[PDB]
Amino acid sequence: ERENLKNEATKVLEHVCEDINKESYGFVKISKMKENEKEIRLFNLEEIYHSLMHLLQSDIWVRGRIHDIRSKGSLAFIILRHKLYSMQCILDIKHNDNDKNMMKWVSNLPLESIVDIKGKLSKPEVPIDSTNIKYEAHIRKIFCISKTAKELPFLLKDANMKETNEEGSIKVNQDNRLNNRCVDLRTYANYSIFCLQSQICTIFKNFLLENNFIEIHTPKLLGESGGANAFQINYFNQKGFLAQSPQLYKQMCINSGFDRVFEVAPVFRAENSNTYRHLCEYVSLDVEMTYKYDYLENVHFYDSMFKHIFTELSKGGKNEMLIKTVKGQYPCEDFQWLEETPIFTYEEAIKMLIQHGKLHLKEEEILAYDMSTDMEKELGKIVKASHHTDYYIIINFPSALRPFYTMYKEDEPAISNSYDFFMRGEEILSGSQRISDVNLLLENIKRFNLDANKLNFYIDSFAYSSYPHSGCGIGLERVLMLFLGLNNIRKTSLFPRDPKRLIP
Amino acid sequence: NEATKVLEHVCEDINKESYGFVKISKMKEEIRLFNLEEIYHSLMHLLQSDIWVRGRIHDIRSKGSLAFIILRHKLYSMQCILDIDNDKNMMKWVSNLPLESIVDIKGKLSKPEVPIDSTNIKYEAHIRKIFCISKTAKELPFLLKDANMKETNEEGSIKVNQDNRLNNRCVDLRTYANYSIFCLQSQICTIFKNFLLENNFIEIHTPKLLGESSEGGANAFQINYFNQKGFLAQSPQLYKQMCINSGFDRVFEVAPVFRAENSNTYRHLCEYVSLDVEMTYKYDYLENVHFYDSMFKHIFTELSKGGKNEMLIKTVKGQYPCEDFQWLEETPIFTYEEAIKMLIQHGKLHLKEEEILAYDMSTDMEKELGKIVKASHHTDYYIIINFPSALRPFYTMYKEDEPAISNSYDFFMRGEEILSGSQRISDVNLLLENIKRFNLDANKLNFYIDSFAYSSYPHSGCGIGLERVLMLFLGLNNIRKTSLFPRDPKRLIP
Ligand SMILES: Nc1nc(Cl)nc2c1ncn2[C@@H]1O[C@H](COS(=O)(=O)N[C@H](O)[C@@H](N)CC(=O)O)[C@@H](O)[C@H]1O
Ligand SMILES: Nc1nc(Cl)nc2c1ncn2[C@@H]1O[C@H](COS(=O)(=O)N[C@H](O)[C@@H](N)CC(=O)O)[C@@H](O)[C@H]1O
Repeated sequence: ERENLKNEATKVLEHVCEDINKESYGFVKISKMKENEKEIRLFNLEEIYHSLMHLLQSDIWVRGRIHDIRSKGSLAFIILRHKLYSMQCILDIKHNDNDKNMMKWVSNLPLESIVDIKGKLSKPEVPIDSTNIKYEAHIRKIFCISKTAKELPFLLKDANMKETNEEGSIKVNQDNRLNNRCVDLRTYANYSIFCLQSQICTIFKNFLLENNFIEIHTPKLLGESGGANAFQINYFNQKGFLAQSPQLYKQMCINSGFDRVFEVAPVFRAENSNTYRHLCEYVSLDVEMTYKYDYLENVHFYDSMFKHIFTELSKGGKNEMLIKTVKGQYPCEDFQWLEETPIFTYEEAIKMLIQHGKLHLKEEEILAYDMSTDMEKELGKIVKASHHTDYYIIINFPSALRPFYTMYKEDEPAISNSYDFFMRGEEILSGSQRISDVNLLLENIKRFNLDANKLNFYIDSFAYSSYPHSGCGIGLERVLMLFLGLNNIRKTSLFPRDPKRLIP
Repeated sequence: NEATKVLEHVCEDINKESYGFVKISKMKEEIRLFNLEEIYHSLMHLLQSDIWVRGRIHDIRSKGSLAFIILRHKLYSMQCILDIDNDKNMMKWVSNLPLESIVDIKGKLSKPEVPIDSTNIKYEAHIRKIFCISKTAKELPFLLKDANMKETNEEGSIKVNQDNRLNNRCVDLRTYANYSIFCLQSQICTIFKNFLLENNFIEIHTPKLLGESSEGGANAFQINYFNQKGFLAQSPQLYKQMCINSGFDRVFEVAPVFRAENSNTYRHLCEYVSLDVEMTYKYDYLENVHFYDSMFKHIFTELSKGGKNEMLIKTVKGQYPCEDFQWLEETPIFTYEEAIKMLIQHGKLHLKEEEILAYDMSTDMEKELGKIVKASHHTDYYIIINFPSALRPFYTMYKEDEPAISNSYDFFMRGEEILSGSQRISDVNLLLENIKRFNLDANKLNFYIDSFAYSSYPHSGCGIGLERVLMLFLGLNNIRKTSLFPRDPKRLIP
């Protein structure tokens, strides 16, 4: 009937190993991975890469995901992957007792399955280009502790590929990647992107901690309020909102005597506007601090904070490899900055734009001009050409274009003591000297047609004195996207939220 | 009006007046300004001349032609003395400065004969000049002197209500203990992050706007997300597992979570900062448990060392006394069954053997176990493992040869839960089985389930209450003392 032959070969493909002491292959439960009633010294590819670029003397155990597997008759080639490390492993069954069933079982493993391999490492004449570990494991044993259960939504070979203008080049589009984000995050570049994101949080916090800041956590469930862009929730039959920013609370912390504070936390913004550059939820980096007599003391401090961030991102083996891996798939010129950061007034920036023919305004209607986002990018091109930098500062915005807490110039009330920082022509930071006089604050709140009653907890925090202070807010994802030159904010947010995407 | 003009005197030139309210712009000669933290750290050499120093007027007293000002900044105070010069108009202006005003004082530093017991800067300043850059506009809601005192529960004594403090949090936070508490909160965050980063973790940030609850829809806040039905995250549980499923191997998050518990208790809030860890293990999830244990031991060690942290803990204990937090060199680990049998042996519970795994230990019972283990093991810190499967969430992996027990754990400080975690189910078929066994909607969770379907590493994780860890470390009586602007069902403001 020739059916028994198929059922037997199926038992081979599904083989469960009951004793890794007496067998060389199979699916195995984690609790059975004991060799001689003892525990296995198990390596990952990261350790292997550091030591090699003792475990060359004899057989070792190594764990990883099956990135790729190529069957070639009596040979089979496995690429193992861990993070951004990979290594070719070789099963040569003319070297394993002509166990053809073991080869049948190995060839049948689906991509991404997790295996523990026992084998010998050695260096080959011509190492594989794709693998950054230049040794190979010769497989003595291979057991699968987790088998892929389902066809992948797309192949990693395709998702890892640079921009495709070539014949037969398959792209994986944004919607597909984000709907299958846990597969998309396995590309080398995406892995590197979020290691770099972590790296920015780390450098940010450590710089501020070294300058005597304390970290704060302030609430995101608010009771009142730019109400236009605020998500609403029912807070126990009370009318509540999600924080668009920790603004009010970080200031209240300075009014309490904390002197220097920072927060790393989500904020929530209901901008019904699908763009490549904003999200409805993002991680905000917030700083608030006192100054002595000049708010430029703090500006120059914020500036050296970003020069330190850029310097650390661009220094050392680890950060060098992460950036290179991103650039392999998403090429872009290295981010440039100067020893002295260029600073331009809003008024100077306009005149540069009028002078380069990018902007036309009647000599009356200059103060009221609200520079567009496209125009800010035109300004960046100009400053890149004339100052050879991707990073500069704009100060002294018109008070009418800034929020109500922004201190204006005493002797020129239409100008404010405010500032934006730019990376590749796009805003990464916004801040200002604060109004720290209760009566001025009350006046400016009235002058903005705002309800002082819904702000009195905040207003009242200024009524028992208030140090001179300033602050800024920073988009983490935006800093990472613009440092690397990526085309979309969704590339630097783990599970992006926009007005059409609530899932994953 | 003549005496009023002198009390409201605005100084238009600092070089030649010596007193008055002055704007920040009219303050150049620019001075070299000091704060009391720089003073304190350099003394406990600027003592050779007149220095400028800014601070708040913590206390002021007019001993005839003498004026005593206690200047305050953060945790540091120093006594400053005015004794006219014979410029009586200046003594009038100073004596009327309301408390909490911010002044720039210029003068000389001298060792005092009798060091003031109150000021931890055991020097004094002699005032050559004093200006007020910020004048208290309003009468405080209570006095800092009363806010700083230990609460004597007797008739007619001072007591600043919790409600009064929280309604006026920006004054409340100026007490020496409250400032110290939140410095210690930053310290925990720092020790936690740095320990993980040194162990090769990466920081992740995952969304708090969801289409489905992460810890059960009964206690989740509802949100209108552009005409979708949404919820606030109760924990990053689903996303931190997805990141392990994506290969990140070791992740942590420090981020708010939101829980709509309609109970007003002393130990829980509706918003708190969750410290979350998720990581792979090789063969045995106890590898990660021991690692979590060693993280907390490191935190306790670093919090308890000499220097700044001892000063901070000491400042807190001055107003809120409590014995130092203790832990052993080797942490005690009890199974859930053993913990229950300790409670039975001490007459706190009457349970037959076959009823033990069905008992769900209450908060009071856990405090009772805390007292038992404190008397017998001499520690404030222990671990319980092997909780009943039916009492833990659906992502908890059960013991294969003993399914009614799970591979789960809580950590405790002073008998109260600070951490909860478990080995995760890392098999997509077993996960679907457990989702159904817990009568849950696999369709709502599909994005999460699916992340296990292209292989899943053995992993575990845990979630930690930042505010509760600080509260229990210091022995404080209410979670609202370790959250800056606490949220409970009755308080949305500040
Ligand atoms: N929808 C968004 N999506 C993404 Cl991804 N990033 C966004 C979005 N919106 C903003 N950012 C980023 O956050 C930055 C700060 O925000 S802000 O509005 O300009 N001013 C602050 O709130 C203000 N309180 C700061 C202060 O004065 O201390 C900004 O520079 C961008 O980089
Ligand atoms: N209302 C509250 N207020 C305040 Cl202030 N703190 C609270 C509140 N609720 C809880 N905590 C604290 O957070 C801890 C973890 O929370 S959890 O529910 O037990 N388990 C996790 O969610 C689970 N996904 C973790 C995992 O398996 O990795 C807990 O130990 C407490 O310390």
